[PDB]
Amino acid sequence: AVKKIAIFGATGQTGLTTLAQAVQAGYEVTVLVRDSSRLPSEGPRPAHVVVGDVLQAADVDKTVAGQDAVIVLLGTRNDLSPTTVMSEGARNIVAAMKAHGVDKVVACTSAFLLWDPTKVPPRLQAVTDDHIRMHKVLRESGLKYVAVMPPHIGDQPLTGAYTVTLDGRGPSRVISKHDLGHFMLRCLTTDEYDGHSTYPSHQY
Ligand SMILES: NC(=O)c1ccc[n+]([C@@H]2O[C@H](COP(=O)([O-])OP(=O)(O)OC[C@H]3O[C@@H](n4cnc5c(N)ncnc54)[C@H](OP(=O)(O)O)[C@@H]3O)[C@@H](O)[C@H]2O)c1
Ligand SMILES: CCc1c(-c2ccccc2)nn2c(=O)cc(-c3cccc(C(=O)O)c3)[nH]c12
Repeated sequence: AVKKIAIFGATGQTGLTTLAQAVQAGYEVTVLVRDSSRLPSEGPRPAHVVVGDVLQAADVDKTVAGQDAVIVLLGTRNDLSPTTVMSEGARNIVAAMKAHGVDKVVACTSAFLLWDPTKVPPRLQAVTDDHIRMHKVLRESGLKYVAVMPPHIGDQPLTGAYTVTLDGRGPSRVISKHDLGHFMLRCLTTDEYDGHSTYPSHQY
């Protein structure tokens, strides 16, 4: 079973609760972060910290070495500008996984990849464009890839009661950050989502 994981984006909104739940679950967690100051100083903390940039292949290589699986929660925080950080990060992550023989990656993009493209809000298109590029990188990689495509990420509590919809849109348009992280970790315990798109959603 999976015991050692790397989490990219561990200091973000979803990352921080995914890191907490993973350490609570008994995972040996490695994180790549841009500043150790953005990690929690008390509470569940990672067993291993690499400080650097997902845009530096050497930094990604050090993080992926020795792991059983990888979680990707990269994002742009509040910035809606055009960007390639997530898709270039993903190229580095895939390269490292292949060099080291890590075969399992669970990666968050967005449910807009399952929407009619004329319906995606133009204000969000620039970020969505790189979500599409990142999904393409991971799809084409040949790795065991679970594409997690959430709708709106909220701040409702952990429930573990969300619906998981495969290869399509689900019945609710929100998922709490805690349940999204919970789902990311569930994907490490099973191969039944490999190669599929996954839409977690719930009514709070
Ligand atoms: N907001 C929504 O409703 C919504 C809906 C659907 C999908 N999504 C997508 O879900 C994903 C995660 O959402 P989120 O809000 O939890 O992400 P987030 O709060 O924006 O956190 C982004 C993470 O990416 C890391 N990161 C960014 N650039 C990096 C770089 N060059 N090198 C290393 N690390 C880097 C950040 O590290 P730092 O701490 O150093 O900044 C941070 O940990 C995002 O891709 C988002 O677009 C969001
Ligand atoms: C593109 C990511 C994003 C962001 C964002 C935030 C900060 C910086 C950059 C981007 N905010 N944000 C939302 O508020 C809602 C959705 C979303 C996705 C899919 C389906 C639905 C739905 O309504 O069904 C909603 N995506 C989203």
